[PDB]
Amino acid sequence: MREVISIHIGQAGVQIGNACWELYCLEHGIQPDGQMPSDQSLGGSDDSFSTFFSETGSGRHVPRAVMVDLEPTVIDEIRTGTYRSLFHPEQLITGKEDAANNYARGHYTIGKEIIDLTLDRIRRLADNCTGLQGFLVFHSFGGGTGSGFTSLLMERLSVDYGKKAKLEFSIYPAPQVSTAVVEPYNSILTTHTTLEHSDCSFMVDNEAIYDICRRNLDIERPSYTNLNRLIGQIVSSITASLRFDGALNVDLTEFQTNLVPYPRIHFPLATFSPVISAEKAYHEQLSVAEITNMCFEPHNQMVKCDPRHGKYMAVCLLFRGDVVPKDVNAAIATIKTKRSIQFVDWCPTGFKVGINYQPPTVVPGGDLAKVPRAVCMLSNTTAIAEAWARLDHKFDLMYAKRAFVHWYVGEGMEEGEFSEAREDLAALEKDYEEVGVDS
Amino acid sequence: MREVISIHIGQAGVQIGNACWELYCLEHGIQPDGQMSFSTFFSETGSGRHVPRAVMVDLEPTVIDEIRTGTYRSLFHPEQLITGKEDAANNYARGHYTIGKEIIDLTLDRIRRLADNCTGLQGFLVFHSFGGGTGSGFTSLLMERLSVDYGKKAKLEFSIYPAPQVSTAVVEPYNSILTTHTTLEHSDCSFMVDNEAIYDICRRNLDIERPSYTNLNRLIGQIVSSITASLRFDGALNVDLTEFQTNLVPYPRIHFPLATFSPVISAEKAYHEQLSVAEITNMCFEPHNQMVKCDPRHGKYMAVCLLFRGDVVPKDVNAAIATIKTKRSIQFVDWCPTGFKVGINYQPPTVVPGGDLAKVPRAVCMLSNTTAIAEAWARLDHKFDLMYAKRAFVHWYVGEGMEEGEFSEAREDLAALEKDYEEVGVDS
Amino acid sequence: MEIAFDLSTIFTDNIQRLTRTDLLKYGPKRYWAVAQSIDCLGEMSSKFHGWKRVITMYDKIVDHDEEQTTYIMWEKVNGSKSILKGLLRVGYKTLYLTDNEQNQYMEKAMCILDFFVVPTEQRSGNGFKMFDEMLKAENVTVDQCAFDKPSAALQQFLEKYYDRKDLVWQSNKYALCSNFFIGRHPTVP
Amino acid sequence: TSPIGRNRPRHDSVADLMRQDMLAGVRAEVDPNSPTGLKNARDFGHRRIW
Amino acid sequence: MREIVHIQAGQCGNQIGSKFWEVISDEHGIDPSGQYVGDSDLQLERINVYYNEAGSNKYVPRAVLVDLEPGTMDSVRSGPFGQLFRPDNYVFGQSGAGNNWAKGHYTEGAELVDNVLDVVRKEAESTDCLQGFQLTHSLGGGTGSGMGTLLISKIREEYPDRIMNTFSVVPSPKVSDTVVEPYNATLSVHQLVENTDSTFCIDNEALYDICFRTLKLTTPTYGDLNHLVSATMSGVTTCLRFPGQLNADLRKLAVNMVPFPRLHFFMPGFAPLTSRSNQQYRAITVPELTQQCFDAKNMMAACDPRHGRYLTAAAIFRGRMSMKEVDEQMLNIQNKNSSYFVDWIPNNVKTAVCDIPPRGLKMSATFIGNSTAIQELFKRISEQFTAMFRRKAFLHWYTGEGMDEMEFTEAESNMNDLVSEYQQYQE
Amino acid sequence: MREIVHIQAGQCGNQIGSKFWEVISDEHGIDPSGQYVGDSDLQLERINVYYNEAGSNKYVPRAVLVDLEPGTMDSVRSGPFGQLFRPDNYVFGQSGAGNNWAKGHYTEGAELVDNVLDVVRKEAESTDCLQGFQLTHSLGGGTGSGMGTLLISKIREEYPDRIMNTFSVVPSPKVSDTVVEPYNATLSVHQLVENTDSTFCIDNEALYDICFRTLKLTTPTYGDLNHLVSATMSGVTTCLRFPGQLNADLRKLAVNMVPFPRLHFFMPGFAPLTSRSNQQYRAITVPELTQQCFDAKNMMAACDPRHGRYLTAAAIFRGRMSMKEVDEQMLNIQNKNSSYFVDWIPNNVKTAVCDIPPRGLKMSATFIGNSTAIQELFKRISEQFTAMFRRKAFLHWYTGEGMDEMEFTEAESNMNDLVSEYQQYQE
Ligand SMILES: Nc1nc2c(ncn2[C@@H]2O[C@H](COP(=O)(O)CP(=O)(O)OP(=O)(O)O)[C@@H](O)[C@H]2O)c(=O)[nH]1
Ligand SMILES: Nc1nc2c(ncn2[C@@H]2O[C@H](COP(=O)(O)OP(=O)(O)OP(=O)(O)O)[C@@H](O)[C@H]2O)c(=O)[nH]1
Repeated sequence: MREVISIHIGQAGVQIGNACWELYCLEHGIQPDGQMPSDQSLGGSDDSFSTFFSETGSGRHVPRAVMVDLEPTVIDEIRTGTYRSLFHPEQLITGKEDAANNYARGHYTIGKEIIDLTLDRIRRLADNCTGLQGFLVFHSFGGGTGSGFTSLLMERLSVDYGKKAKLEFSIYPAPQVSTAVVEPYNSILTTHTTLEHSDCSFMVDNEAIYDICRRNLDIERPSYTNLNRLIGQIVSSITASLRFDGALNVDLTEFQTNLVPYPRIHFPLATFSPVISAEKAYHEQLSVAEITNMCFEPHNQMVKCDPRHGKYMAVCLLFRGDVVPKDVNAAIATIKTKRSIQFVDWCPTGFKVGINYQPPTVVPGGDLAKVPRAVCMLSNTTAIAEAWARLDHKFDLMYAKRAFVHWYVGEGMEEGEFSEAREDLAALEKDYEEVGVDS
Repeated sequence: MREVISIHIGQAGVQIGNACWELYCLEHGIQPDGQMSFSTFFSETGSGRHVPRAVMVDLEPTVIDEIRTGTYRSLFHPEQLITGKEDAANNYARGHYTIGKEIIDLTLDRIRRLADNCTGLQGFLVFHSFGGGTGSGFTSLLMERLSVDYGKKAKLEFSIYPAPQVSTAVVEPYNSILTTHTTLEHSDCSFMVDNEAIYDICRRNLDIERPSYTNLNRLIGQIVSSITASLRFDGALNVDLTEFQTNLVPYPRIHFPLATFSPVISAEKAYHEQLSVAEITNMCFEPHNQMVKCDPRHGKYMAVCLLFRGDVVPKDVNAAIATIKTKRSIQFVDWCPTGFKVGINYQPPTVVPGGDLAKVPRAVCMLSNTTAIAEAWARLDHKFDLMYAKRAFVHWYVGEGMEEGEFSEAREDLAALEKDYEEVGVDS
Repeated sequence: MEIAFDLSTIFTDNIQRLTRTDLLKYGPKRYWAVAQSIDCLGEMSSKFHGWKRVITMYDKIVDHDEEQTTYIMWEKVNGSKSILKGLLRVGYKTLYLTDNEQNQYMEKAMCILDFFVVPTEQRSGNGFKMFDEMLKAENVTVDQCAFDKPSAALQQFLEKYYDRKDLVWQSNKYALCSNFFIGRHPTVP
Repeated sequence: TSPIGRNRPRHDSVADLMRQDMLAGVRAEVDPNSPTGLKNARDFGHRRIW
Repeated sequence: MREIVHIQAGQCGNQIGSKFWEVISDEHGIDPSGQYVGDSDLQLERINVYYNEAGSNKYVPRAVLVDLEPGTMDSVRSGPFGQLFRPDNYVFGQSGAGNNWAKGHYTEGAELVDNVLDVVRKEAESTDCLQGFQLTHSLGGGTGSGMGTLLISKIREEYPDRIMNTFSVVPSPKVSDTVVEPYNATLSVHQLVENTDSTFCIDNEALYDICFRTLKLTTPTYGDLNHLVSATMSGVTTCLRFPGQLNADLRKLAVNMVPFPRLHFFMPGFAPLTSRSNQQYRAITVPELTQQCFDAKNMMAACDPRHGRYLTAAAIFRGRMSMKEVDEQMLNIQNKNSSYFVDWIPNNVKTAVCDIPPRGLKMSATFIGNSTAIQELFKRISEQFTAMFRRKAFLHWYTGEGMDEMEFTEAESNMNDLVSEYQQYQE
Repeated sequence: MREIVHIQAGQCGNQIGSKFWEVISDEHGIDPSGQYVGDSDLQLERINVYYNEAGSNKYVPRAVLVDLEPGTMDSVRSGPFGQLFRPDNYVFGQSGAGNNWAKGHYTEGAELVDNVLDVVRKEAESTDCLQGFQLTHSLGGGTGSGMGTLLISKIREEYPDRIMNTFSVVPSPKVSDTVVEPYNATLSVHQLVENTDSTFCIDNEALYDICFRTLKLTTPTYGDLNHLVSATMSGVTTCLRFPGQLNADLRKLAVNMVPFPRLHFFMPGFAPLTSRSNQQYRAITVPELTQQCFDAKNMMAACDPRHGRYLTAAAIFRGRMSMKEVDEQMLNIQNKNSSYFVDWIPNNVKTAVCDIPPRGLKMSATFIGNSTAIQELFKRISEQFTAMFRRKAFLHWYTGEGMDEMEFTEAESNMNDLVSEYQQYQE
């Protein structure tokens, strides 16, 4: 039984998890109140819904999720919302004061008060599951809770479980669109925990998805709900292989083996290619070749970076729906023939292809058109070093004058931790620079 | 075929009886007016009414008047609702020698009339409270008369034990010490219950901030229904009252089991919990789940009775018992290699509308005879010694026919019982 | 397949409607035949369909939170012997439905939870009689019912006796007919 | 309401296990549109070539 | 000509007997209403062994149902085969023994054994030539154990020379569900050793292990265990009711199996036990049945035969099979497992082949092993008995019924001799 | 008399094995439920080569299905011929090897190799006279490429004299879909060289090219490729199951085609492969079958035989035919293509003519080719391995399971040694 525990931390993580679990409930035929009306589905595809949802004696299904936040506004919004009766009441963990957009508050001060309860709930979830595949961590780099509490929790998870896969999806700060004034500090500090205790960290930018929504979905004023829906589509595409059967499956271990060359090079990009409005899908064939070609366009990446200035190392194409492997082979052939898409010389084959026979599930009220096939390209490219460089430059400008250091040193953090994290991210940038040099 | 008589004495016993009979009416489908297996608790009249086999006796007529004016006006037999003129006023002597004698004859006549109407009488169910005056003295007198009259018939009495700290009367230790003598010589199986422990259960498991007496009485009624379900619901591994006593009571004086109901959980949390047999069996043995304010870990178990209900499979029970016996904290006496008496039933517990309990698919009532109950008697010994070193209210007792030597005799008897538990809890 | 009781002395018709109240009245203690027949039919359906568990049980039906009804087809064999022909368990449920053009609906619809015929007793028009008896019993048409993961065979059977094909599959693994004339959509497409 | 009898304790699974002649050995067909159906048709099924 | 009287005592015995009668009626084609709905003339050839003739093509079992509690008796009456038994054979008391051997033997069973014998004698003297009696009970209970031993003594006094069989369920610590069951078991073994011709020890833990490992039953019930015991019972007495290439009745088995008068405790078994998945992919042949009968995991007793030496063995095959194959299989078993067989007995296995297989089965084999490993169950029971008797743990209940403490000492000492005697012939 | 034990490892191996058993059951008239429904007595005469029996006209394949991922086991069981295999033969672990040779060869598959060897042995001594083993796996994965080689080494240790045939799907750059597959292929080639009697190298790109240009398949899925591979499987071993004028078993082919111990890497093929359009436009005679077998387009390995002279060739014909035609066709192929065959070997082609063609085909021929062009696939694999290992691209995943870089260098050196050995006989 292939089954995975998902953790949603902070406001961004919890709000993303709302859309993710809505998508999971839609995919597995589970009502928002936890009931599964399809009586035959319980006796049929047992391994399908067992990945994300548990089961009780009354027939209800409880998601294997722990949503934790240091302030109870968003969690209470869940408890008063449509899915109030879906999640286990003890799996929604709250504090009373947030981290106040501070890494130190979320890590030491307010973190340590409920880190024990969060670990207890996670351990209770893990004991119930028999085939734990890994962990899905949702948080935000620039937040206080989603940075500090995530840093505090990832190390404890690593020292408790260990060999389990810790795949974390995070909202990386955008180069220009920033909703916080001290988010470079939080992101620099959480770089340490996302580099060591994580296994495959997926970065996401808000501006990149805003541009994707504008260009493809033809919406000029989008919001957080659309971004969360797209990230939920990405995570569902990633985890489709565990819960559904298809030719050429790719599980988490295969994913990490193929896409992570070196221990520190585990920061892939992310792009759900067939994103298009309903008014445009009628005029498109949406074949394998074109949805594979849209993957490598810089306008489709969900990190505000230019892949042309770098070199791809490993690419994981997770197709789903009506897909035959010969079309995929032709698609990689055409991509390799392209001179603009430059790979490294030490990776003769850099495409790890996974195919699933379950087509993407369309959420009612969403802006995503119904498509026969979909692909979730997930590349380990060196172009993310430029986003790291932008963040490092912002941090250097903020830290030159010691702009907000007192806020961090007044909550148990030492002033040298900023320098340590800065040096760590500089070392990561140097590693990404020295991995791309031709041999 | 298998009939049992239930007697409720005092305010606490009578209100617990109200809860119990509401639960039984819900279980058997009997309407509150008596109109409609049931032969255990109810006697069917020729016209179709079902009347409980219960005698409600209390010197104070207030609560019985509440019954006679409430929803269950038509349920009980009017002559079975026995009242006096004035209560014992928290006085053991008043309820034993002074006011108890006024209606002891009528109570015994009603009990005899009930017993003669049933051919398969199994035992008695006496509900009362130690701390009261009626429920202590009158229960002592009535139960001694019942032991004289019947004898071999089982006498299973459910008592509300005084809490270690929570109290509603200043003379509770005196009455409890006085009734310790009678509850040890006449009763065949005495289940003492603590109000404070049920308050803790309602606060923690059920997440109730301000529980009332209704909730406590509902849990006690659930316990009694679980105990007596083997006599009226068919299931594998039936446990008779005599079988219950034989398996649970090792020595003539060691007949004070605990009581608990593990699948007590809030309604919202019930739908998100598996509530498997192993889980409920594990949480039966939780120290904070017992309904007496004592720590079972300090004492050593001597005999445990597990009365499972609902959807239960014997293999799951055996696996749960093996897991329990593997645990080091759950310690049994060496001279009881097989400490578990397992009973299963096919009838799941019924849910009272407006109650704090949810509709669990399976339930279990763990009834442990353990030495850890001696802590409560030690607490009452300390209270009685403090209150008797100066003779705070002994004059109220000696002015109602009771003699000064009764207090010393009762204290010696309870000390001897505590010593018996101390000397039986040791290993061979 | 075969039950060792004369079901004619209990059941009034060859296809008897067994609601939850009927099953509670016909307890296994004194009416073991009906409960054993229901459990046997459910086990046979689960074994045929390859399911790892039985979804149609008398105990599971009686203790369910919401009322359900069961249809059993039998025939006379001997003085104390009867043969079981098919199973049909249905009930009313609330469904979160989504029609064409992503229109969101939330209406009470009747579900066909289980509909099975013994493999050696299939064909010969079996099952159609039970389904018609059900529809006449509670005046429900196919236009207002729901199918739980319609099998290829039910997809054809309904195609070849109600001509109702090209069904739409809801997100809850339910397939309904294209007749969404119920209206009052909670959410605009 | 009324007490409810249970039929699960009466089940005799061994009776069907002894009768080997009573084994069916017939499985239902998978849904072609289901992902298992596509897998069966493509990875395990093949098109006639001669 | 070889009629058998069947008596069921207690809930365990009553349920096992009900399952046994259902199995037998299936074998002989007896309609649950009591009619004959068979399809062969061999079923009616020797139907008189277990059933009486009611005239109008109705066959009432020769069974006496006894219990001190009417609840189990009513449950039997309300079952699928409730109408099979004659109503006058139902012998129910007022209240159960309450897991008390003294209650079930000295008082409550004492004022009921008279009514029990008044119908046991009626069934016995209504037969052409009685072959013996068979009892089903549980040693751990009060009613079953105590009343079964009392009735055993009464019948043995009344019928000294007939064969007295008992199918007694032996308690084990692994599936214990009673606090005072070792007392009842120790008190029962005293009478079982002295007043029985063959006692087939059966254990619930072994039946659970079989149903979990071999049959791979996810959720076993008492129906499954009773069906296994019923299949063993039907296999034991199958040469009486059907023709065979090598017949062996109860007395033949007793002569060939017991070396000494009190060594009559056996481990039963069944050969064709196969899982649902492996039913089609397994070839049911004589060799396979042989190694499954002699497999340690297939024994219906907790004790492992590899911890002792076999005194005698008996495998009763059912179905058409060559005698050469059976003989060579037994020779192979003797040679391979020579360390587990006593060397002072030249040949240990008493084989028997029956022509009629069980319904739905191509061939079958019922195993009966007389091994010194049986002493393990009694050693465990004696350990528990001594542990509780060192402190007089629950003896006031037994002394209240008139039985004195001296009886417990005699029962333990006498049962300790039984353990030593099996250990005497174990090397 | 000459039984064959079949082993399936990995997803590709399991799917190819399912297709192979489907084709064999088609040839032997075996119902997908295991029953025999063949219309000819020839099919059942030597069904023991590939099938055991369960008595009631039911045959179970002598196949061992293994995969560390239980999902593939469930997919196989749910296939069209899923219930044909014995449930005990399914051996699975907890999770897949994750495309890691180190995992499957040292920890994850090494835990399960003991159970795999146990079941393989239980099948092996169940045979009257075992001939050898045949294994289906993929060299580009973790489970197949690693654990199958470990099992190959263990089997060769246990049975040094029995034949060992492997049908390995070697990776190719054109249709590559795994990043770390060069490492697995290079590590597996050493074991394949050391512990195999005849390796039939199969390539996905070659199969796709065949399906696209010969059969003119518009959408060739994995089923078509598996069917072609399975047709080769059935053609190779046809003389062990049916009579013919000139019979050649696996030992005969190994003797003919292996001049030196390490040169046992072959190229499969199939004669009657033709498009649906040209079914009636072509006559399936011996010259046409010979030409298409020796054509470079029809061969199932990506390497071009035109760049390498054949060492030995083996065309195993089927169906009724004349052996004058066959001999003269082989002589014509030898003569007209004298530059494509080694001169120091006077005769390179070995022929075998079974008398039973595949169902639906009048006559068929399976080509096996020990050409020197095999060095091309390993040249490409070694190029990819060197490019990746120059910078240790993904070496930490392998070193985290206990592997070493010296192991990688040794494997690369030995694989280049095999390439040089094949090149030595070129000119
Ligand atoms: N194999 C079986 N064991 C059973 C069955 N019913 C009970 N038992 C076991 O029997 C043991 C206790 O035996 P009983 O319940 O018969 C006690 P008994 O009725 O003989 O005496 P009383 O309790 O005095 O009525 C204990 O191991 C039960 O788990 C059954 O149907 N099959
Ligand atoms: N995509 C997406 N991003 C979000 C969402 N909510 C917040 N963010 C981003 O999250 C970043 C960090 O802010 P928060 O996530 O609120 O921080 P936090 O983790 O809640 O920490 P505290 O401020 O201490 O509560 C901001 O820059 C937002 O742009 C959301 O629902 N979706």
